[PDB]
Amino acid sequence: AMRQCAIYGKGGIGKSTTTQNLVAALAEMGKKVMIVGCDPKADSTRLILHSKAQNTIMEMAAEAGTVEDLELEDVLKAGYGGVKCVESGGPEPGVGCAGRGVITAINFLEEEGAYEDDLDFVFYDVLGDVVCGGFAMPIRENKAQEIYIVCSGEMMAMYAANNISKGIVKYANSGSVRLGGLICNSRNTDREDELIIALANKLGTQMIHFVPRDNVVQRAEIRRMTVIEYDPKAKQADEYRALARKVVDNKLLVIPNPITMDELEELLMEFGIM
Amino acid sequence: AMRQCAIYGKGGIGKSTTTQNLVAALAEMGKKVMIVGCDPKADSTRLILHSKAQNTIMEMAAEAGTVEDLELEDVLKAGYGGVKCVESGGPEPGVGCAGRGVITAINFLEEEGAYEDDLDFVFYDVLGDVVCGGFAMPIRENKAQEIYIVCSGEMMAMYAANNISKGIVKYANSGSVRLGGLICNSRNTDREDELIIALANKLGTQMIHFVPRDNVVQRAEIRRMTVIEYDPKAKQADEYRALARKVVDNKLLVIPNPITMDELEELLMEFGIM
Amino acid sequence: SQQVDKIKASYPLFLDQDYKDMLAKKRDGFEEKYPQDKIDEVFQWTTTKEYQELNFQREALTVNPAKACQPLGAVLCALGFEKTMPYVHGSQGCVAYFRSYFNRHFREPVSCVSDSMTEDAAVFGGQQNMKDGLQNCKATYKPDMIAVSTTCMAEVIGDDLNAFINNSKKEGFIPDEFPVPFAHTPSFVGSHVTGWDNMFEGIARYFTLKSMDDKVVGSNKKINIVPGFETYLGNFRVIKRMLSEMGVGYSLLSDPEEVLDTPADGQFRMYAGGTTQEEMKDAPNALNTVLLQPWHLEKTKKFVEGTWKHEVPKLNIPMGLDWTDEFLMKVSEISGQPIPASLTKERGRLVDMMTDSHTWLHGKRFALWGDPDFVMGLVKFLLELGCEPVHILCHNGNKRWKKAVDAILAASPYGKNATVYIGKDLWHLRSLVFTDKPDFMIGNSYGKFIQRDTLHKGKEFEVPLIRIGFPIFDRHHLHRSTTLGYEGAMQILTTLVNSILERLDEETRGMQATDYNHDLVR
Amino acid sequence: MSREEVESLIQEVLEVYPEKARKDRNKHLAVNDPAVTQSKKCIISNKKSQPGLMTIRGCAYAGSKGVVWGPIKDMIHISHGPVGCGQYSRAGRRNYYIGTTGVNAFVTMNFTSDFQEKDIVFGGDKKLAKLIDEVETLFPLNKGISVQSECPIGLIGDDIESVSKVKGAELSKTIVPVRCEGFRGVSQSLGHHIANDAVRDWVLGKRDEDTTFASTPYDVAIIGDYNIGGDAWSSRILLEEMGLRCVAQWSGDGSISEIELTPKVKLNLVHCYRSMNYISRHMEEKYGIPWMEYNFFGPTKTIESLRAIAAKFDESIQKKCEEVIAKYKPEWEAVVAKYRPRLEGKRVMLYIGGLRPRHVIGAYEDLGMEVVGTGYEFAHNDDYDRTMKEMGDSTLLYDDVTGYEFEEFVKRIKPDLIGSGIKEKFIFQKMGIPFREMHSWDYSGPYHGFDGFAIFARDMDMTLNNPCWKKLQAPWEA
Ligand SMILES: Nc1ncnc2c1ncn2[C@@H]1O[C@H](COP(=O)(O)OP(=O)(O)O)[C@@H](O)[C@H]1O
Ligand SMILES: Nc1ncnc2c1ncn2[C@@H]1O[C@H](COP(=O)(O)OP(=O)(O)O)[C@@H](O)[C@H]1O
Ligand code: CFM
Ligand code: CLF
Ligand code: SF4
Ligand code: ALF
Ligand code: ALF
Ligand SMILES: [Ca+2]
Ligand SMILES: [Mg+2]
Ligand SMILES: [Mg+2]
Repeated sequence: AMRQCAIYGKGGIGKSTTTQNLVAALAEMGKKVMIVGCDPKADSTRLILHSKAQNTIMEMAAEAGTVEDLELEDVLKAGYGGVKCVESGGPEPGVGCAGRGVITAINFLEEEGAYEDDLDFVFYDVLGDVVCGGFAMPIRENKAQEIYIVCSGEMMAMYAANNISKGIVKYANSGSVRLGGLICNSRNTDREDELIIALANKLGTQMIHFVPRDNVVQRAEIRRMTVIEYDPKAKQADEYRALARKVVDNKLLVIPNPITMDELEELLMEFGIM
Repeated sequence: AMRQCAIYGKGGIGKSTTTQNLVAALAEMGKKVMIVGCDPKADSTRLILHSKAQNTIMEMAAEAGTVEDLELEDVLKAGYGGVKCVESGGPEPGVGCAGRGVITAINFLEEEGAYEDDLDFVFYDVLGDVVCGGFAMPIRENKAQEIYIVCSGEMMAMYAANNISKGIVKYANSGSVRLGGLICNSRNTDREDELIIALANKLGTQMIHFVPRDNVVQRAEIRRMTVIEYDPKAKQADEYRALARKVVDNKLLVIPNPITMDELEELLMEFGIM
Repeated sequence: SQQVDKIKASYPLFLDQDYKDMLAKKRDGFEEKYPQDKIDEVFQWTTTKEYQELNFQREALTVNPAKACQPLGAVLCALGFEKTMPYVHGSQGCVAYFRSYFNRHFREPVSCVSDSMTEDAAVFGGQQNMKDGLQNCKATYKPDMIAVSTTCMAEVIGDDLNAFINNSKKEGFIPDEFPVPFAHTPSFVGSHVTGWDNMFEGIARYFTLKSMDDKVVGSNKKINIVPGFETYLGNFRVIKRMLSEMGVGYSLLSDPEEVLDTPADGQFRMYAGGTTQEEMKDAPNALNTVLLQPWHLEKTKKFVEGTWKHEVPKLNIPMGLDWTDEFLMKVSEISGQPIPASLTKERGRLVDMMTDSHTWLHGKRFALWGDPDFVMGLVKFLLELGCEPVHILCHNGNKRWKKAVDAILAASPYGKNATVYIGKDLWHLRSLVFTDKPDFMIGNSYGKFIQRDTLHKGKEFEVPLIRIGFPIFDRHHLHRSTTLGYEGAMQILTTLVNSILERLDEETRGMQATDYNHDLVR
Repeated sequence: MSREEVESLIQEVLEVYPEKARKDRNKHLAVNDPAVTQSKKCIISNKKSQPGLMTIRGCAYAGSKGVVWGPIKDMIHISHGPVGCGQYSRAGRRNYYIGTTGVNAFVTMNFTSDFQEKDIVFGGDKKLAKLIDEVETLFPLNKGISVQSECPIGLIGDDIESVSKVKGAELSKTIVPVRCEGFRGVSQSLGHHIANDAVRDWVLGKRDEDTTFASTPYDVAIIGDYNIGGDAWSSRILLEEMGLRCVAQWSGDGSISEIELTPKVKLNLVHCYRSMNYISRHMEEKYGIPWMEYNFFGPTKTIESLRAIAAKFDESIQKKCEEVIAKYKPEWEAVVAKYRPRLEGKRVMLYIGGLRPRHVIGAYEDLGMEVVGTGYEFAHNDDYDRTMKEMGDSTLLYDDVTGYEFEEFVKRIKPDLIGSGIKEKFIFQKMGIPFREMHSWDYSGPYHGFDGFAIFARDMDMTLNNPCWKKLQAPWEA
């Protein structure tokens, strides 16, 4: 047991939200899971805690001076389905160095055990942009062993996915972290399913699942909760449960095989029209 | 003449794409505009150059050793409608410090004149996340004088907008940069228009425009171009032209008045259901 | 043991048998050091051209650099202004280092503060540090001005110094009118001299930019002088001497000669005389501006010409005969003041010293390093003496500067076998003095280890170091010396000639063997 | 004199501080009272230094490269980051060694990755790798490497750990990645803890499976002695003279080999508590190697330690210990006999790192001098507890003293001699107060042990009673 995963993807593509709901389905399956938010905005855990956690690793550490003076109890809280949640702190937009925040945070958890438990899964909900080595912390030597890139059939989202893949390569070769697959969070693009599958193949991975765009996600989001909790009978809920099973049963872990910009354009023209 | 603007917003909310199309409308109005990409991924100028520019300030500087050895001619290229485009370089995801890249890039342009011309508008297409002081470069002392935050009626997108507003405050008070308004790039959320307007008011600004979600944007995007160029008669094109006029005629510039997380939740409950 | 009457310190002490034996046992017992043979072998290897080549193929490793990061220069520049307190926004560690680095070279106190940014200050961006730091600084040390510089940390996280300072004032942390000039000084760009440049330019902007309206060139009848990174008290003083000697109205911008030479009379003066803020505010009204060390005052040059509209003369650092002549003549032209017979005679005397010593000098090959301007000038003077600057190394040098020096070398037969090296550290030079061995090497204290290495190969391979430059830590008060003008020239000349004679006396001190050439008169 | 006059002094100085800073500083100024064993006695340490108050603290980098890692002879230490840290730090500390600098020993040298802008923007992780190769090629005789993180490295998040592990496995060389970014922590203190952990994880464990080393019942190790001016050697000679076998010195004339050997020692002698206690505890809980603190500053303290140490062994050792004490007795005795009269009753104020401020007190009292005040830059309350039993009742205590504070304090206290760092020296010399560097021994010989004591004594007299002091005021003034 114990599978550390890292979620990445185009900014605002829905990684946080999807991860939130996904984990809910895991918890519903009796799977003990912990989610480590790696976004300066502690928004990786709202749907589980039913509230925007303020006890972030960085802010908390600052209160007690040195991060060394911090203690897990103060930053780790369990929410829906007993899912444990932790949030790397972060400066407000346009100031500081959020990257370092994540670095220190991950190191903190590592040293205070945290992972050291009976957790079935650990999810690193990283920010969309990932502009530095710091945000790649979850993909280091002995952290996440499987990454899942969220994206849509949108040119930009696909580029981001491929671009992110490139960065992953540097870490895949130096360790054992592998790309499990792509999770298409539908954004109603024309030949969406075909597009993502095409890209997935080109990269050498798979399209783990196609999450339909359903406003239920938002309706539940508004009420601070995952679709599962908000409406277990909702069609979208089954979709998330499906994705959960897919991830649990996934045995396909590969080293991303990126494509050139020209190759991407070519792919878009062939699978993105009509 | 000469209005420097900075575009910010939730990651992947569509800032780049909207900016691309928006500028196209400006160019169509005979407005000479330049766009400075501030995202490590040189994706801020694709739709104008009809190709993903490789001549980024950072990569180019690296080729010539010191950034001091770089020359504008090598990194500045004009595309559709004579719109001049420049791209701050950047490391691949998970390595380096993209923030510094932007800092050096902006400084480079500043020193080599660049802005120093007869430009009607200059647009800083910053990345969604903005995790450091570096990405706030465009909002410094004598850079952008008006910021426009792109967002949707999505809880997360709104939070991001408000969170970003907070960061802006630090710079607004130290200089003259002001928030012009919010541009709602529709993502088909229930009471979207009401939500954004509500937030806009709460912040003390306005909802400059509501950009409808139209797959035409994608169809044009695929063919490396702005909706204007791809289909001038397309309904969406008129929408962008409208937004352009709105920005040109905008005289409302304010210092963002952020709200507490609780206040945001409250707003979501009142304007986001039914 | 120790003999109370004649106590032996570390040096003679650890040479005692019981100590030697202990070290021998320690080495043989737990050090596992390489056999003396292997050591001797690898050493002889490090002196070959083969090694040197691999040494020069380095693209990442820098060994024993001949430079320092920007902030150091920013600080020195800051110290040149009246009751100004250097403030480095960033990690406190740097400031401690800066202070000590200068403490050791000047053997004087070095006042500088840091707003002590730590872990969370880096993550969250230390705007508070700026606010509190400034307030605390003013209140505690009561400076009239605070010159903000930076640390790589603050440079990476893009801390908007200006925004912070502005907000610091607006939020009542310090009086809105309190002079707080700033400058971004990324450790990882250029070097200490660049820091000096940036810091100066920032200060120049602060007291000028806005108030440029009432300014008129020449109205103050003064000639602005920018020393740049200068670590010889004599260098500031000589310029001021000559200028006053000609009766030239001048204004030395950034003059820390006083701060770096406070008299020890039972009283501690934290701040001392320096460039008054008024001199800075009035600076644009000057006839023109002369940059003593142009090669690292690039940004300042552009600001002076661009904003101050001063037609800065293309003058080289006033070092050696020719360049000092050019400097004086240019100043003479700008101020309309004729070069006094006072200086004319002084020039004549230097020439006389040159003629008296040309015999021993002519032909002596040297290796040297230091800041661009300093080196460039040292080279010119060396050429004027008939010496050969075979190995000219300037770690913080650039392509254009190299060309400049090359042209200077191509102008004289003595430069024939010289080679300019930019972006090269002292380890590179170490190889040069081994492969193509010069007579002596002119440089800072860091070269003492190169001489140690050279001697270890053999006495005839030893290349004596002549301490001229920065920093000089193993010699007391050399920072008082002069290198600029005829005065500096004379000192350098004397120093060189005597250095030559010294080594000769040593080489010929062997009684019966080499003492036959031990002449009383030379 | 008198805690009342002192408390008034503290309160007076605090007056210039803006309320916020005033509040904090008061907690770091206290009047000593023996018996009190805690912070109760208005003394809190190891906290964020107030911005702008010009403190004398350093950075984590200084803690690792500067004091702990740098001292290792046969090992190349890379100042990873922009030039500066390495340069300013190059051959500053007098951690003496025995080696052919450049071929097998590298202390004197400053190896740096000389970060340039493009290395930050793109992350010099590749540069590091290439650098290492260049090192192996140009310095074949190195027995290991260590990357000392400068601020940038911590921020940009360069996977230096991986670069070290990959290159290490390839080249079969020990490459130690240290995260001593200057900003991390509050002083050089955390740097120590970090460096210690680095040693623990990357070096110590190397010889755990190896049993080839021939151990003896008297195998000891000196930890926390950086051989400043020869300090370690002067201490080692005594220990070995009394039958002990110093297997390793931690960061003195230290080699990677002896560091790896350390886990085989029968006892660990800790001199510098603040810097090595971390690893000392680890070696105990793991290898079961007991550790004890000791002091070699002054004969009384030295003798006290020598006995306490020999007491941990059998009679042959203890008997020898006495022979040693006997041997050196006439010497240190002659020393005090000559110098004490010249320094009798002379008052001294101190301020140093995180050990000496209390450790040297003994030595001072042995020459009849009285330490009227002392303080540390980075010491934690651990040290302060120990400090209180050393300081005479009503002596002034200060943690992370601001420049302004030390000045004012000195103004009223009017000590006959002051001992602090380089950044202090000239300030007080200007004031006419005999100053002596207690970090670098003011370029003087060892102070540790008996041989060092003679030197320490001479130095104090030399300066304290120097004729230069009478000449501060010009005759034409009064
Ligand atoms: N399948 C979906 N259907 C509808 N809205 C969705 C769906 N997935 C995500 N969203 C909405 O997209 C917005 C951003 O999601 P978020 O997870 O915060 O993005 P990111 O992970 O990239 O930071 C929120 O309103 C989110 O609920
Ligand atoms: N109004 C819209 N209708 C449809 N798709 C849109 C619209 N606006 C943006 N998009 C799509 O959203 C995806 C991301 O846009 P992008 O500008 O790159 O995001 P960001 O600015 O935040 O980096 C691309 O497919 C983009 O074309
Ligand atoms: S200021 Fe020692 S805790 Fe440390 S360099 Fe000096 S009083 Fe250090 S005894 Fe030591 S050899 Fe030191 S003298 Fe502890 S090692 S960080 Mo500055
Ligand atoms: S607290 Fe310490 S010395 Fe400072 S940076 Fe941080 S690790 Fe280093 Fe380095 S190059 Fe110069 S001295 Fe810095 S400004 Fe950067
Ligand atoms: S790009 Fe990253 S490493 Fe750089 S300042 Fe920003 S958060 Fe930090
Ligand atoms: F908050 Al995100 F991509 F997870 F912008
Ligand atoms: F590329 Al973006 F927000 F503009 F992720
Ligand atoms: Ca002095
Ligand atoms: Mg997120
Ligand atoms: Mg973008």
